[PDB]
Amino acid sequence: YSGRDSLIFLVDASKAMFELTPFDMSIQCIQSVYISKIISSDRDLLAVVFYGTEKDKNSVNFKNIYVLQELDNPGAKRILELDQFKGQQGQKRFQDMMGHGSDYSLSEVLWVCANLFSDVQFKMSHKRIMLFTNEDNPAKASRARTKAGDLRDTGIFLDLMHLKFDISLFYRDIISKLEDLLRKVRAKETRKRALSRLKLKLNKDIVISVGIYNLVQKALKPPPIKLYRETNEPVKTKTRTFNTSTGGLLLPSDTKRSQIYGSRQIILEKEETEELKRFDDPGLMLMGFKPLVLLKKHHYLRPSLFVYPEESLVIGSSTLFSALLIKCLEKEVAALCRYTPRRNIPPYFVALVPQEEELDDQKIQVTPPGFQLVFLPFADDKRKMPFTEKIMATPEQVGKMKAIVEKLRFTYRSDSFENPVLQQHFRNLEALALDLMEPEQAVDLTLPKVEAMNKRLGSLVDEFKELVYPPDY
Amino acid sequence: FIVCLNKVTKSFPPLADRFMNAVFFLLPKFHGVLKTLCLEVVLCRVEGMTELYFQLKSKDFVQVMRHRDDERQKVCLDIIYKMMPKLKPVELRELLNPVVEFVSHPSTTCREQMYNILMWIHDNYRDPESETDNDSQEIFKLAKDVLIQGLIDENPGLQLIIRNFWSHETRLPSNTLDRLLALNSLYSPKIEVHFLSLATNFLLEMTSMSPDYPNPMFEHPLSECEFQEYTIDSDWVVLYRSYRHGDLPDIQIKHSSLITPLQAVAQRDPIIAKQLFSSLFSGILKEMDKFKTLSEKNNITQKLLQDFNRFLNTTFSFFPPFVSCIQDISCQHAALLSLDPAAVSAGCLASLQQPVGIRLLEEALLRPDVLRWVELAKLYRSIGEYDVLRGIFTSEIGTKQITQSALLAEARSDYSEAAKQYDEALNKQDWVDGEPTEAEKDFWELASLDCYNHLAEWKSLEYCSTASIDSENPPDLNKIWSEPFYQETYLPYMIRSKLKLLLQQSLLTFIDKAMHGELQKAILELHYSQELSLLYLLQDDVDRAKYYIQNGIQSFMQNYSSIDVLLHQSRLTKLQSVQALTEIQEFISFISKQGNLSSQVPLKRLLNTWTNRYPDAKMDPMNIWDDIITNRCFFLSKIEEKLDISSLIRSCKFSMKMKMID
Amino acid sequence: CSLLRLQETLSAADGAALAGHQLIRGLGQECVLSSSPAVLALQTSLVFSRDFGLLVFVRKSLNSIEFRECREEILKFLCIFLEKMGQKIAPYSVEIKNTCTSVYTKKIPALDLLIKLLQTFRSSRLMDEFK
DNA sequence: AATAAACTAAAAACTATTATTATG
DNA sequence: TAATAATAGTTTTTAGTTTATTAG
Repeated sequence: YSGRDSLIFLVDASKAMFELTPFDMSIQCIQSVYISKIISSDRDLLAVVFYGTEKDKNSVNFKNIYVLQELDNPGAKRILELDQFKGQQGQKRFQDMMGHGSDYSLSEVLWVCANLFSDVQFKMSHKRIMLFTNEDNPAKASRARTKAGDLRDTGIFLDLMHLKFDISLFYRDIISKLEDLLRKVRAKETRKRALSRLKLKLNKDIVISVGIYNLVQKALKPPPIKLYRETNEPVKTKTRTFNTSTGGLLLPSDTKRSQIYGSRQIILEKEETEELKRFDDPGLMLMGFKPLVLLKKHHYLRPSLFVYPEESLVIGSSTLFSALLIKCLEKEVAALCRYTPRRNIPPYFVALVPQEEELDDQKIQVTPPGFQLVFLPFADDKRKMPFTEKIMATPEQVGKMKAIVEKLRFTYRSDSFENPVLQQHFRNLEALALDLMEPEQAVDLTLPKVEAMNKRLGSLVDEFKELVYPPDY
Repeated sequence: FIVCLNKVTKSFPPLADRFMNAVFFLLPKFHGVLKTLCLEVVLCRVEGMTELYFQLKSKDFVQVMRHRDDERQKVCLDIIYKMMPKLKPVELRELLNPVVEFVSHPSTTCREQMYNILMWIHDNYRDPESETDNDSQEIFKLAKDVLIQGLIDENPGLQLIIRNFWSHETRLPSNTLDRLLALNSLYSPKIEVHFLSLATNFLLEMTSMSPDYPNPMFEHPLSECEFQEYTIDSDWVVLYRSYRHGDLPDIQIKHSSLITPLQAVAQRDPIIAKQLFSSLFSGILKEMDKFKTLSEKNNITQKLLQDFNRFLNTTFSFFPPFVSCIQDISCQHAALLSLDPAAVSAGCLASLQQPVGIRLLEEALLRPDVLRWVELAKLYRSIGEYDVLRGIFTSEIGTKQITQSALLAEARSDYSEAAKQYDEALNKQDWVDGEPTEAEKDFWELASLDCYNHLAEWKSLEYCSTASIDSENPPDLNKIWSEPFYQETYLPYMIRSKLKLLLQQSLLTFIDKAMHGELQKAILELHYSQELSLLYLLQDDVDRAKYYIQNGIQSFMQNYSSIDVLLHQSRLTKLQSVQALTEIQEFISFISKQGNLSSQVPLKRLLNTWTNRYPDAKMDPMNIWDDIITNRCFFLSKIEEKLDISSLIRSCKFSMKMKMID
Repeated sequence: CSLLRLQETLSAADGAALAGHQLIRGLGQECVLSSSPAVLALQTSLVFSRDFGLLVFVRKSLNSIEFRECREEILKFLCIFLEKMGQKIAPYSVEIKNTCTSVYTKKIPALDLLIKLLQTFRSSRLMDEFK
């Protein structure tokens, strides 16, 4: 989906930033937001265009407006522009070259904002404007309120907090908690493109699209491009199956794919090579229903994803899936599907465990109404060790470890942990922009936390040792 | 949405009064025909925008003007037309500055619309009464000039209504006298070719009010018979005289019946146009001769002399008919005999109308006088009145001897020792005349240059170009040196010197400075295009040389058409440029046959050809000797090399020397 | 002339993105202007085919998205010269093919340049077939 | 004295265009 | 005997092919 929220930094200079002075904290807010945006989305554009200025620095050059980093993909440019002014000395030098609080017409700055939002040429789902003031800064406002309402009609959102929820009295009508904006949000990729929906062969006469969009799945380090070691510019990396016995690059008419099986390399053709990958057709070929009791769940270990419908290709996606998930309550089975994302794919036996919508009070689409992919394993990959079940539970031991650990009851917030590599290197990119150290470390909480406080909660496994040797080493 | 909105705004303008923000939030987002529909909506409800010039600030009216669409551009012009009554004059000429470049476009409809804009401005906003700031005066100058160029619309109706607009007593005051005065102040620096024609048109169309001009001049036919309109076959001309015809000669034709064909031939034939203009102007002078105050007369003559300056100053082709008309008009009138001798000299020289200005200056002398004398001497040298020139430099103003001994050298044509005398004493200013006129000083400089151009001393040609001149300018010259007028005179010699030195670099510097400013390039191609052709044919960028040679052929043809042929010396000098033009053109055309280009069969048989077709200097001036020598050497050096041998080339050098001798 | 100096100004303009936009605008204007068969226009377009090198190297020939539209425009003008008003095919074809190979080296108008070269091989066989 | 593999290896995304058959 | 129509096309995140030592 093309379309995002375009945000501009329209910050007032009415010395409502200069009373810590609100300027420094506002600049920290905007820099943290830009740090989030550079590591999250370049599709969203950031405009460092402040008003209330002693200068008329803007496109139409209206009263008390300054442009620093207009609407653009986030980057270190705005980071350094705000970094040179974030400090109190930065604030005073800022007030020197930019200006102090001055008079102007709010219609002027709102017109400039309208020009900025109408000059970008991106299909943009939403538009937002942020603004900071210590208190309500205020004809001068009636035209301003009219223009702000019109911009709101154009999909532009207005954001303002008074840094005195106490004193914005003259701005209550004008207006349409920044600790979250202090980089609480950070490093979340925004892509909305993914594979075409697969065709569920639920039966032999009607097939229904299923929405499998890998758009908000795992995100990691940016693309490492083989830049030149001297000037930091990429290389083309001319690579292919090339020849030394005959020289040059082998042509497709001269390349044959084989399989070294038994005692020989079974030479086949490329056509057979890549057409062998298919057993049938693309889509979710449904065999039937498999009771959830027959899941190994010690082999449901690979990267698993969700199975959602898609009411875009067939009318009956939403209809039949709504009925199916309505009747999933009385079923202990899963939609036994074979999975081919495209043509020439080996279908995988998939059990569709019903994961219906968790519509909360606000109906947040947590676990959206559909199914979750249950792994039906095979016989080639698991690190199996020989089983040993001569050991059962003993009441003393079970009670002792229960009292040791039962206090620590978590809730398993699925996104609670932070990926080490991803956030690590993203904030490291932040530091590279800042030209500084390794900023901070990300980890999948892999350092245990209970072991330092299990005895604080009354651990008994440490207290009760089954052997003079560490009972479980 | 926007499509149906542009569809309904014409269907109902008031409905557009709820979506100004919609279009303004989308106009710098709408760029296809969406932009066109936005223009439609804006135009239909421009009154809906009290202030929308700030849209132009934000929506980039200029970039829309870059787009090519009579639709888009024209409706933008119409929007301005709606809002230029409310437009601020500063914003008005701000918007004018990108507009003026659009004149003369093949659209002729958006072109017509912007010409309506220009006339509207000159009527009520750029009008001569709203001239309170340099803003307004610049706007009015631009508008008057572009409407002057609108008098000549290929649309006869458009230029006709433009003529009506002008001739209107507001634009052009009704009285023939003050109409004439406005015409004298209305000339455009580019219309002197047809300025006289259009002025005659306006003057004669005023006579329409004369309630006898449409009447017959005769009512008493000597031979009276039936007079009915006569017919004529016109198989693939429109009548201007109906031919009320019969057995006997009528004389009861209308004054109009003659004047209208007369006006048409005047506006079509430039030479008869200027003759008629001079005659009518003189008759107007007799009209003021009745009882009019001489104070007004001398004021008119003063402003007319100023107008003549603004003509000669702002002209660069120096239209030989227009120049001659101005010269004679000055001739017949003492208060008009007050011309700058230098100005009339330059006009004659650029128009090849030397003798007309010679007669004018003769009347001026027999009427400063020293400047008049020196200008007459300059033109006498240019033509060759070296006898009267001897008389003048021995009696009138010539008290020196280096000038006179160099005069003997030039009459003996051995310019060598003439330039020796001059470069000997040209930097020193003390003389028997005390300080000789700076005209005589740059005359000595030009004589040294004419020597070192006459001789093959191109190295000393550049040397006397640079240093041997009086130290009134740095040695080398470029566009930053055109401001001194003597340097302008030297420019043909400058190209000659540099081109021959390369044939043996400030030249290319001045060439690019000549493209920098199309006036420079236009003058160079008018007067030195063949030199450019020879240069860039030697510079091996021969496509540019071919470009220059075709432009030079056209310039030669047009100049010879414009420059009077009855001045047989002027026509002969014009046709002396034939040799180099044909050289470059035919060598480029024939160079496709490159087989006989380095071999010796274009050498053994065609080297003696170097020095076979050589004239005598009496019928071929020896500057044209240098011309044709360069031409033939270029021919038979380029055709003998770069795909009998050496002794033959030396023999041809030697024979070229004897022909120089003869 | 007006065409030569205006195109030179457009090339000299080559922000880089805005420079590309104004270059494509001016080139579309000249394309809808260059529909003239006069030999003078043919000669001026010829002599400015030499300045095409600077035109495309201020375009950087880089397939850059800020000058990818200029590539479209120059190829559309080449399509204007695809028909035989470019009577003088000899003096430029070799440097033209070398330059266009450079432009493709350092999208769709690259294929358009290939089509131009194929047309030259159909018309300007002599010097092009050697290289 | 040879078993151990998470160091990436590829494909739809609505962009949008042409191309219709616009005419006897 | 002369407009509107579809390959027209993309900022393709997993084909599931590299990191990982007791076999002698």
